[PDB]
Amino acid sequence: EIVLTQSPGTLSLSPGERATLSCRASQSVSSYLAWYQQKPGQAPRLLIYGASSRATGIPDRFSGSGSGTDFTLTISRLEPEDFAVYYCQQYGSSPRTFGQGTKLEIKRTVAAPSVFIFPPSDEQLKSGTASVVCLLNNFYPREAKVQWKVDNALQSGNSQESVTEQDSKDSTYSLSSTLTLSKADYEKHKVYACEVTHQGLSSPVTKSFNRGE
Amino acid sequence: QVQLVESGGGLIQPGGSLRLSCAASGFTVSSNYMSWVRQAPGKGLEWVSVIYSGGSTFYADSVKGRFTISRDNSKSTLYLQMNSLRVEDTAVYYCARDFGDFYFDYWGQGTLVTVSSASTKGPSVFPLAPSSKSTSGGTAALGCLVKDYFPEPVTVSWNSGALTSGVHTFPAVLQSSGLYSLSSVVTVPSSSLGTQTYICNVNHKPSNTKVDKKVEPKSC
Amino acid sequence: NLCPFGEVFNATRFASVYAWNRKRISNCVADYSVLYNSASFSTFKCYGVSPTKLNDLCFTNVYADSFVIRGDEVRQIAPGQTGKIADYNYKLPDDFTGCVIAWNSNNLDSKVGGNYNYLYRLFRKSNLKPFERDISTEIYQAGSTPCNGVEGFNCYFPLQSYGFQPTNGVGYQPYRVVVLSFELLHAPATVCGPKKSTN
Ligand SMILES: *[C@@H]1O[C@H](CO)[C@@H](O)[C@H](O)[C@H]1NC(C)=O
Repeated sequence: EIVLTQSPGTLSLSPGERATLSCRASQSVSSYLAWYQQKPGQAPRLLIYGASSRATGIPDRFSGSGSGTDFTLTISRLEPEDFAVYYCQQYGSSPRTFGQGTKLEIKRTVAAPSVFIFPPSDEQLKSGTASVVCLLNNFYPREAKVQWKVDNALQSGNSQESVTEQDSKDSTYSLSSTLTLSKADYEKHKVYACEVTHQGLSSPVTKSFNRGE
Repeated sequence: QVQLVESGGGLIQPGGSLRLSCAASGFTVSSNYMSWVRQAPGKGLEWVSVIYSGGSTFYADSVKGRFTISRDNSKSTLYLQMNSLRVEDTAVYYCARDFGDFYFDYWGQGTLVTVSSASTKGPSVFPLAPSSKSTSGGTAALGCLVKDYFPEPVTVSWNSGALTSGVHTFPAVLQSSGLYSLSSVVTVPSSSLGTQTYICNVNHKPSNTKVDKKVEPKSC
Repeated sequence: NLCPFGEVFNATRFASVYAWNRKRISNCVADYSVLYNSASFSTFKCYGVSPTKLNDLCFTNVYADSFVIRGDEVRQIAPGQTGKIADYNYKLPDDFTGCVIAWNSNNLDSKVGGNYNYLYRLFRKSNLKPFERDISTEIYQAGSTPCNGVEGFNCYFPLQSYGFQPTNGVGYQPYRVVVLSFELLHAPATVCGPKKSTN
């Protein structure tokens, strides 16, 4: 059973730079290595077979090299289309196996998020549940910390986060943090606050509301 | 011009059966190697099964005895019959042209298979109203909370497709209850709050739920 | 005289598996000693017969088939197997009566640039019958448009080369294979073992 390990897990570069992606095999597979490209929501696409031969229609900036246990995929001048996930696959020994993928991300300048907080709607409150939403809009890099403070008590274990894919036009990310609680518990508290830490902020940003205002 | 279109994915209980189909054109199905490859949500690629040009059949160890690959050349279609389905089988399933059992040079679009004990459920749609305070000459945020649905997917549009700039529809996350929930937001000028109308259109085909929620600044 | 097993096992060059060789053995004394005592074979599997006991049986004819595959594929040279070799190159019947012998030949059949003389059939619309040999090199029409003898889209060369290299892992290295099959026709037996002798 051949295990493929890709490095690095994530790679962040500007358009125009050179990208170098590594695949390492637990055993020799000698030349029986392929590279695929996958954009979000789309199917994988064959880039390279036989470790070095390009598939039909693949631009010249994609090249593959290596053998045995070490393989490399190089993109010479990164175009925007090229920012995607890349998978190595071996076919030297059954069963064929893939690597876990390398994600190629667009690098840009730091952008601080804009922060918004949303109290639960009254319609939702009438069904017995309260969801408080915090929105971090159009920031970079992707690392951010969102902290819920209810009546100045740090809340833990009852919130979930979701992060968009990198935006096509400004290359930023957006994030939603949702705090869920019962109607009774929601009416047990007064001040609801979202506290955001991000590299683009010299100090954490807090958005707050008082219940019933 | 090779084309592959998969169909048949949907919600199924553990132990149930499904048949996925792949409609192919641009080559002779009976003459080629063909494979099924699957991708669990947020995970990598796993080869599932292969049919040789001469008809021989091979399977990954995790599906041996439960899955069966087959083809019909007059219909130009490849089939995957899945029986005794397990939760681990949840994935997007891809149909693929296979060059000599080596690599996959043509892929379909994929079909989502969800294996779960959870029942189909339509979402509740709640507004995320634009803030009282926002900023007189600045930008405001509003959106729709799409909560407690199953299975995937939902589609969200704003103003029947007219509003697309500044829209972020977040990926669905599975809650403790085993149901999905999701928010779609958009940033707009605060001036526009009193002159433009904002309506989120939510559709959930697995439950035949369709909702049009107007999002309005809330009474103070 | 003695049966010419040596010129099969010790041949300078072997055939490619798609064009496997077959030697018809007749009207000789076969002493299988040479084989089963020699600790030189990584594979010596016999079906419906034992090597110890061959030396006292008689047959109308014996067939010795020989070719080169990679070690990975030696398992496919057996009754009831499937795979590219079994399906499109060399097929044993389910009621096979005989022996399958193989040994690593990296020291003879690998080259530093890669040995592209040994080939195998990759594409075929249907599986071979037992002991069928297909040496066609016709362009494989994978689609509806005829290939007219030119490789291209949906038009594949049916054969592929192994490219044996001495650096390869042992699963990818060339293995020489000899398959002995024994046929009992309604006819006099011409291939037997030895025994005592007068004068
Ligand atoms: C091939 O030659 C070697 C050495 O000359 C010998 O030991 C071996 O028996 C020969 N093979 C056969 C089948 O006799």
